[PDB]
Amino acid sequence: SMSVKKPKRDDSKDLALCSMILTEMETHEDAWPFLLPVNLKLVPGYKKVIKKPMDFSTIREKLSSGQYPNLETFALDVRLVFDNCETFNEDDSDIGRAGHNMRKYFEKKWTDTFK
Amino acid sequence: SMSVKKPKRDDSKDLALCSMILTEMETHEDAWPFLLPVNLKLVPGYKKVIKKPMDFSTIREKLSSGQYPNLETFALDVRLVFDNCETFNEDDSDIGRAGHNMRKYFEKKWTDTFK
Ligand SMILES: N/C(=N/O)c1ccc(F)cc1
Ligand SMILES: N/C(=N/O)c1ccc(F)cc1
Repeated sequence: SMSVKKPKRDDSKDLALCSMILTEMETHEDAWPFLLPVNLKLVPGYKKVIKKPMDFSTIREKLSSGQYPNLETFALDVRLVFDNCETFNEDDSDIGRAGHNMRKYFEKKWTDTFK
Repeated sequence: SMSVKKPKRDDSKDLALCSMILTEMETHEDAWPFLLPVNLKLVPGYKKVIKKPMDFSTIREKLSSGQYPNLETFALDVRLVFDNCETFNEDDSDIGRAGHNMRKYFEKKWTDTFK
């Protein structure tokens, strides 16, 4: 609270580390469903169903332009990518499996980097 | 944003300084309408009209128990006291004038202490 602070965590490397993790996500062989935004004019249902579209290239543009105020908000967008994927894809499909794989991939990198 | 911070303002004295200012408010001769919470069972209209009652003793209890996370939230409660006063009192009344006087009194102390 006021004048009562926890010891300051050094966050000076967070931006670089998030960029690193995002690069690993981007280069994963199962990243292809998530690299670019879904074309809302070509994919039936997506615009009405998915209230907050997100993809790696958008995350990258936000990261590169200071639109994440902290670690937590970066992770939220990354997880949003896979939450959307689950909403729109059967688990038993190529894209469904990709999402599950990439989520697991992210969460371990996330833990190994900060936890 | 992430890994981009303004120079750290030293906030270690804010709690003591807010307490000091609150003490000056409390001891002002026109503090009497604001020292204690309005009795909602004895004052017609107040409970239905004033959605967020606030008074100095409540501010003091919050301050003393770490319920203000920062300067801004302390000032918000103080100003709420006088906003409520304006809502429920004619400017041309003793309590109305008290509120205006105490608000001016606060805002100068506030500026002189932090600005
Ligand atoms: N099930 C799909 N197969 O291509 C699919 C196509 C486009 C999408 F945006 C999501 C899923
Ligand atoms: N006008 C008033 N006179 O006592 C007044 C009384 C009680 C209040 F809570 C506010 C105002």
